[PDB]
Amino acid sequence: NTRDALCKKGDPFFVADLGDIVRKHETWKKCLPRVTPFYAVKCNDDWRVLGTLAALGTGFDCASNTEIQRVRGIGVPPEKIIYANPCKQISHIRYARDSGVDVMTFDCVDELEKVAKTHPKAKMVLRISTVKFGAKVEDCRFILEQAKKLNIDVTGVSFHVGSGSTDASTFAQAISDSRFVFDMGTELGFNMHILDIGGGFPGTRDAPLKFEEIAGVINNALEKHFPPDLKLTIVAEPGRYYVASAFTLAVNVIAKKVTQSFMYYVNDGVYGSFNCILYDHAVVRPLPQREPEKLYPSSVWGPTCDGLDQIVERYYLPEMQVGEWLLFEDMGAYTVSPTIYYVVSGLPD
Amino acid sequence: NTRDALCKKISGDPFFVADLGDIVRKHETWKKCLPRVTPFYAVKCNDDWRVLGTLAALGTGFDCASNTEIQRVRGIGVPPEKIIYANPCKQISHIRYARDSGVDVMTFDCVDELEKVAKTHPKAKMVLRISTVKFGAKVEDCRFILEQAKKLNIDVTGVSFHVGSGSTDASTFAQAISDSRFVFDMGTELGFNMHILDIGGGFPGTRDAPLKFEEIAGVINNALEKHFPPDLKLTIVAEPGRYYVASAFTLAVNVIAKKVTQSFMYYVNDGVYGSFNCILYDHAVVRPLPQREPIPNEKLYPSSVWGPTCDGLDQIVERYYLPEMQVGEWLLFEDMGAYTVSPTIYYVV
Ligand SMILES: CN[C@@H]1[C@@H](O)[C@@H](O[C@@H]2[C@@H](O)[C@H](O[C@H]3O[C@H]([C@H](C)O)[C@@H](O)[C@H](O)[C@H]3N)[C@@H](N)C[C@H]2N)OC[C@]1(C)O
Ligand SMILES: CN[C@@H]1[C@@H](O)[C@@H](O[C@@H]2[C@@H](O)[C@H](O[C@H]3O[C@H]([C@H](C)O)[C@@H](O)[C@H](O)[C@H]3N)[C@@H](N)C[C@H]2N)OC[C@]1(C)O
Ligand SMILES: Cc1ncc(COP(=O)(O)O)c(CN[C@H](CCCN)C(=O)O)c1O
Ligand SMILES: Cc1ncc(COP(=O)(O)O)c(CN[C@H](CCCN)C(=O)O)c1O
Repeated sequence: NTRDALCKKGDPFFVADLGDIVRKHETWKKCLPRVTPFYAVKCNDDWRVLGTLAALGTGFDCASNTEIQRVRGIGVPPEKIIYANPCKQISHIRYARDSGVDVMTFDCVDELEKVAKTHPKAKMVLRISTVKFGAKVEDCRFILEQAKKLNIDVTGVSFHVGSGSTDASTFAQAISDSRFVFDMGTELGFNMHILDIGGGFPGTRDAPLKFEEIAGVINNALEKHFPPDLKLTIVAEPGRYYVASAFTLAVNVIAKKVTQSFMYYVNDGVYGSFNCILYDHAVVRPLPQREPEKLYPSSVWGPTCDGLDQIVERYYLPEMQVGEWLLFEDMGAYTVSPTIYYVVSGLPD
Repeated sequence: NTRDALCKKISGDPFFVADLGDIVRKHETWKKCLPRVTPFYAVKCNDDWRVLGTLAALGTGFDCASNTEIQRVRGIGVPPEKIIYANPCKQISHIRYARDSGVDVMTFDCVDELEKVAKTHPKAKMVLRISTVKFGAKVEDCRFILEQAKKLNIDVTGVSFHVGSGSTDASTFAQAISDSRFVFDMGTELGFNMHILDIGGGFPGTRDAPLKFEEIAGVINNALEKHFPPDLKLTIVAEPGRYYVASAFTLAVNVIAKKVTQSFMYYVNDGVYGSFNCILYDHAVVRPLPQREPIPNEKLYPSSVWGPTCDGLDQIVERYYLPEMQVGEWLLFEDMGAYTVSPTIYYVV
């Protein structure tokens, strides 16, 4: 259990439950049997996390030359990597080539020009819109034609809705659109056999739109537009789905201020594990490592002199005391400063 | 010259060109506009080695806010006396490190901190920081705080405050200083040896600031005369951060990808998850600057710059008129030395 790694043992530290990942996978292979997962390394590049996912037979979605170097470092073969970054730096595209990574994405003619000059025989996937990335459908015909003139081996379509979804229809529409563009590619003599549904899948039960109400809507549309076919290969770039809940952060209360409301200061914040409050819209919940009081409105703060380095605003907590620990669960996604300790629960040695 | 030694090694990873001389000039201007105030450089702003060494040689003091910043400053030969542990709420093991390093001046703004101090660093010269939400004791609670410090046998040596850089009006400095006199007297009244006044930081580092440094030094010197007339027993200091380094750093990024629509979008190999974290953390508004001097009646078009990351939030510029650029061409960003720093850094002196 995690619930007692921590309870077994003042710098902040991470407790990572690898077993929670293995469970996330099983649930994936179940709710989306047709979709092969390519883990968005950017979400959490922890070594054990990558190795664990590797062993589970997963693929990796690298978006930079370093992520590729990292994945290739743990023995993962090039074939299992997708350089899913649309606009890539030439020296990088060059690194991918030299590393055996032949699948990359793109969303504009320009990228194709760079590819033609640097990685000609690269299997290219056309990412479509669902602001910064994704070619509009209307411009796809023109793009493909140009890829034709550039002798680019276009092997599929991809998209990404993101995690800010309230409604799963977005997945249905993006997939319908993918068929449309898929046909054009096939129409222009392009060998279209890959469908990338991206990421944005809930890593917690915390969020209203369940993973499973999503897999459902996806499988439906995936049946109405991409019926089974041995030539076809469907993948996704899940990031937070696999690691959000696997990480639990333990911070130590370093200073207090009373006034009846409290103000606690912990040794980690926005300039660290909590950069996710500013970068990823994260809303966290402080959780005492103490057994359950009169509760009072509180606020937690990072150890930094920056008045913006605030972790919690107004959360009811029991009166805490300097030196006592505070926990934050669901801190594995876009958070990794805290050493990392792993735990493998409910699993057959 | 920068404007040209950049226009030397561009003979495509991003790099910093730091003009140390711009720092030496910043100092002279300080010793001139604020002769009575000794500067303690807020290391947090930019901890570059040459920057610290340069400031050291210029006979400046250092405002460290953590155990590492102290270790760093102590590392370049700077003596403990020239350091002020200006972080109000400090982690005990840290307070312990300061002690062991000879750093005896620290700040505080609540009784609590005093308790920690009494148990860990008794003979520490403590500076009470006042309000100008996260830091700064209100004046109304200062009497009570001092009394408690008395009961704790704390050697309270002064007052401090911080208005920050979000100032439109310098009066704030005048009021904070008036308030500092008031609390200064109480300390003296309770038998406390009050002989230090810390005016904090928040002084312009760029010539783009509405509020001039010099209209500020003026208002400060005025109030400093009406409340803290010269006195050999008195010592006045400040914690300037951005003033000394903002304009000394010039960032060079390489355009790695492009897209058209008449408007343009550019992708560079650095952004919010790096040197540009200042757009999210420090309210920075940057200006892209071609490294290809201009030509004529050039046609300029609305553009946008973007970080190399898959994050749609990794946007550097929104809508800025620039000439049509081309992948492989450089883009410059000036005034990027404050709260921005591994793009390799290059130094011009
Ligand atoms: C909506 N957020 C959910 C929520 O259901 C949450 O449950 C926590 C639960 O974990 C806490 O219980 C905690 O107790 C101990 C800790 C040392 O005190 C640990 O074992 C562990 O953190 C947890 N079991 C409980 N005290 C409050 C609920 N909100 O569990 C995780 C979550 C998915 O983020
Ligand atoms: C917006 N920053 C202001 C600004 O006045 C700036 O001067 C720039 C000047 O640096 C630029 O001129 C630039 O010229 C070349 C580049 C090839 O064009 C660069 O190599 C060089 O660093 C720079 N001097 C000029 N194009 C506009 C002015 N506003 O100087 C710094 C500053 C005062 O903070
Ligand atoms: C090509 C691509 N593939 C997978 C994922 C993974 O998303 P998720 O982890 O939700 O499944 C992302 C998410 N990148 C940032 C995330 C913002 C981070 N601060 C976003 O703005 O969605 C992406 O751009
Ligand atoms: C006690 C203390 N003394 C000096 C400085 C230096 O400020 P400046 O460099 O402007 O002079 C700081 C910087 N704190 C954040 C900075 C926010 C960083 N994004 C702020 O709100 O200005 C501080 O907390």
